[PDB]
Amino acid sequence: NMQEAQSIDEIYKYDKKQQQEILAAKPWTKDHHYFKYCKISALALLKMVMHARSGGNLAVMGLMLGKVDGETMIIMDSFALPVEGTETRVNAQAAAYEYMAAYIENAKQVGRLENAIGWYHSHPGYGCWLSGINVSTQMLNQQFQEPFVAVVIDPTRTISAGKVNLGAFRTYPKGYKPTIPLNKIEDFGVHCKQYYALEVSYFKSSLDRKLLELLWNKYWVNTLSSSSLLTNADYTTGQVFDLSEKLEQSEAQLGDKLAKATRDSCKTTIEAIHGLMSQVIKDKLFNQINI
Amino acid sequence: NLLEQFILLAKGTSGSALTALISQVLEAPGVYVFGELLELANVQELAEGANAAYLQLLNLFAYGTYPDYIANKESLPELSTAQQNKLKHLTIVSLASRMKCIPYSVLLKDLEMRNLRELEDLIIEAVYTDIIQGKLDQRNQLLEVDFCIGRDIRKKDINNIVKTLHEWCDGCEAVLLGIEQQVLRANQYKENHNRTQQQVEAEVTNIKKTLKA
Amino acid sequence: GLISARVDSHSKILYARDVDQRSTTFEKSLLMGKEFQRRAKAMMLRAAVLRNQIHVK
Amino acid sequence: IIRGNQLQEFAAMLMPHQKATTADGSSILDRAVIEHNLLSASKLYNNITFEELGALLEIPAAKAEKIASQMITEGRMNGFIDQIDGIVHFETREALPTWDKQIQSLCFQVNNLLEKISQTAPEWTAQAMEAQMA
Amino acid sequence: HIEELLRNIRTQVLIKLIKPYTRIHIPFISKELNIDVADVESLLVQCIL
Amino acid sequence: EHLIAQHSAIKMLHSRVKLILEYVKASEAGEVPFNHEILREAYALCHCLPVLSTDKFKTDFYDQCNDVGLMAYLGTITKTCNTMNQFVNKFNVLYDRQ
Amino acid sequence: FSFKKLLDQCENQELEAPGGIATPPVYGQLLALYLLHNDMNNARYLWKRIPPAIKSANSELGGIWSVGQRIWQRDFPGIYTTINAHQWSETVQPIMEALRDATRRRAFALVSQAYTSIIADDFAAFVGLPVEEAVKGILEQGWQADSTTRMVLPRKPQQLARLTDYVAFLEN
Repeated sequence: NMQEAQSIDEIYKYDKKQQQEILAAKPWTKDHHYFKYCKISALALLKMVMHARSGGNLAVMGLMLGKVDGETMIIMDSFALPVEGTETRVNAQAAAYEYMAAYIENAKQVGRLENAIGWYHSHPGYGCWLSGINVSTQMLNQQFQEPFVAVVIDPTRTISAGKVNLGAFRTYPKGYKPTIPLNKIEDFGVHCKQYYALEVSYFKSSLDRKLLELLWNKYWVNTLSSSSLLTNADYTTGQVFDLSEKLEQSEAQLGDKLAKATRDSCKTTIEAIHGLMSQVIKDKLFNQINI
Repeated sequence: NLLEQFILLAKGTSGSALTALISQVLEAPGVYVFGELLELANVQELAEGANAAYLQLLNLFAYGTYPDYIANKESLPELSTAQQNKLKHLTIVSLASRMKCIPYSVLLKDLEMRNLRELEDLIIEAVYTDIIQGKLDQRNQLLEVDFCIGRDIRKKDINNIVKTLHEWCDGCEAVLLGIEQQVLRANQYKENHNRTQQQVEAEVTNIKKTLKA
Repeated sequence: GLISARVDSHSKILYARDVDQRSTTFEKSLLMGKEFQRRAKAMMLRAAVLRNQIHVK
Repeated sequence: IIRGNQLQEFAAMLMPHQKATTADGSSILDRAVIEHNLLSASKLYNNITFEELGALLEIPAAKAEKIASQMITEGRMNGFIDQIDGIVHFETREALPTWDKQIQSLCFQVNNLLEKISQTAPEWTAQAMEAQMA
Repeated sequence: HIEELLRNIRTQVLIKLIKPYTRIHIPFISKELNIDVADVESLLVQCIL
Repeated sequence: EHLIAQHSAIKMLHSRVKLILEYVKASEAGEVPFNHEILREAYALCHCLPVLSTDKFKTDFYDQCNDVGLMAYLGTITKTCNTMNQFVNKFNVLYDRQ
Repeated sequence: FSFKKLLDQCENQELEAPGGIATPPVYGQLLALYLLHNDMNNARYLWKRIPPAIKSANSELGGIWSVGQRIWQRDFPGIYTTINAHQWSETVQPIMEALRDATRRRAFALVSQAYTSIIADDFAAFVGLPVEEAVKGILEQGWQADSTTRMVLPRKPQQLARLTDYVAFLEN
């Protein structure tokens, strides 16, 4: 069951005509919040993470390759740049651009049919947000290269907490505003009203899943007995709290959001039913032997 | 490896020297399993003669417990205090092997102790030698053990362990079969729902095509 | 409901009773589910009767 | 649970200043040994009564409760103290994490036994594994 | 201002002593606080309120 | 996806158990030399199967099961509400105008 | 267990009839069985359904309705005195003994559930038996008694398939 292109690998197709039609029509010119979804390949995340950690506490960055399907940015590769940078400020003077177009020209022959879809930057341990000059960077990147998104990575937070600190951001055009609050400015920038985040999800290939499932498990009291359904109790409480506001906004709209709210609630209920199933299978495995 | 050293020194010893070595072994701290010493040929050969009481003592300390000794005090020779201590520790191990929550009354009756303080001191002394990892409870009078070292095994309980392992394997197989059946049912249900959706979509597209006449 | 207390009028003692969150939430959730099921049962029948257009003459 | 009837050797080799009392009815060595004994009892116990605690720490009675109260509110040992029943709670487990730790122990025992048996007779284990995987 | 004083010190003592316990006798508080049981109740009710 | 990871783990755990049982059987049959050290650890492992059969653990497990069941109820109802709203919206234009 | 099928067959025989009236034994058995199952509303409606002629012909139905009214008023000594006041036929004999011991068991359960301290005389009236043997008996089952004051203090007495069905239903 590998020769056929399943629903998992169907995203690995680069249709030149469809992308050309999308880039010619330009539906994003009218709707400012046109893009919402950001799908990212696994290996891009891997290369990004290893490049961020290889530089240590020095900021590193690169250009990513991908396409756009409707309102979803599908990124299929990451790439490193030969730049010199400090903890907070970088230049990318000439070496990056001497290894940017040359890399594209080289990749045109190996089989890489993708083009520039955005850039990722590593912020070492000071949040996932668009800086005061990075917002202008995405300003002039989007003003002429409309299919585009800025990716921000925190290496220190990911390496310490254990969760991927990834953020996909796009900015509003100058003039589109819709005194600063004290809760949306610490997790964002001082120009938080000038940019918004996009939902981020990842995809992989069928052979990737097959290799992962046979790589190494052990994980008997590491996964099969790990206080499941309980470790993310704070996550579930936060989710069940914000579904209240989601449903109340949906009801106000009724007096569409409701499908999104139902999907959001279904995700949590399915996750915790999976936790219950794991607990039940553990009970049937260990407790009920040798009565 | 105190037991290995003792059995090495006991290779050629026989007679009263053998009994003296046995008495030394039975009082040495840190030795709590008398496995390899008993299987030695000379120890079994001491069955004949007037020294069989020592062999019975070794058999009692290998598989038996304190009540067996106190019930057969008349024939077995007297022993030093450390040897009573080792027997009491082994009895605690045997009691914890069966049930993992030892009531205080059962332990007190079996070990023939007077007050709670002496029993608690004895049990903490047993714990201090890393034999078992347990918690003492005073409110409910229930010792809670977690890990206990296995004692000697005769050539009769192998059937029991084989039976238990076979039962565990059968349980694992049944669980795997149930998992397979459940995942198959889920897959077929999803497929059936998808086919139903496809059929209704085909019908609506057909009627839409027909309407434009 | 201003004072959450009970009166034991034999020894004349005013006891304070604290509510258990689990039992209250379970009971109210079950009651709401039953009411919703009854409401659905009624309204789907109403949908049928509106479909058949039944009225007095 | 080191006791006071085998600690005279340490007290013998003590400088006059290091041994001089704090004028609280007990020596500083008696302070240290009692505090260590109380901390040690806080591990291999779950909940104990004052009458029983008045044997590990010697002590008349309520002074053990005073020492236990002093131990808490200083970031040293966990657990609350009852006074109506005269029973002190050190720390209790909540069932399910104990189940996870038992899974820990059992599966590590299985893995260690497998490693030992593979290292004991490599030929037989190899034969059995290659027959099973067929 | 000695009535405002001699009061914060006793409240601080009560707060420090009440941290580890979970249920105690009022006379036990009375013994260490060096005041009658009624005043102990008054201090406790004021602190709770 | 949630089930196959459990299935593979249980499969190879059962394979380990089968290997241990096979060695015990072989030692009983005398094919391998009789070792008096592995059998004791195996006996302890055998004695350590019935983990935590106390009543407190059973009560906690049943509490967890009931909590998750009511969670599933609250979440099945919100989806049948979505289906109900969809049906009402569909019906409000075909058989009865406005 | 035979009472359930007896009720089923008697109800079927009552439902189909040349004129809606069955034999008087059928009425007696049906009413007695309704009383046995503690279903008073159906028994009363059946009694009101009986034509006047057949109910006036036999006093058996009158007596069984009298004990039915006694059950209705929940007067337990009335139950124990009415059930043994008339001589009954064979067709209704082997069901009223079951009624009597079922009501005795129900009274014992009610006393064990509701009452915490009950005078021995009232408890004996509820049971319907002399005080002495009831006192010794409740001594054996484990109810502490009290002499002098003469008081009784009774003491009060597969999954984964469903889960995968639920997850399949919710995943849509």
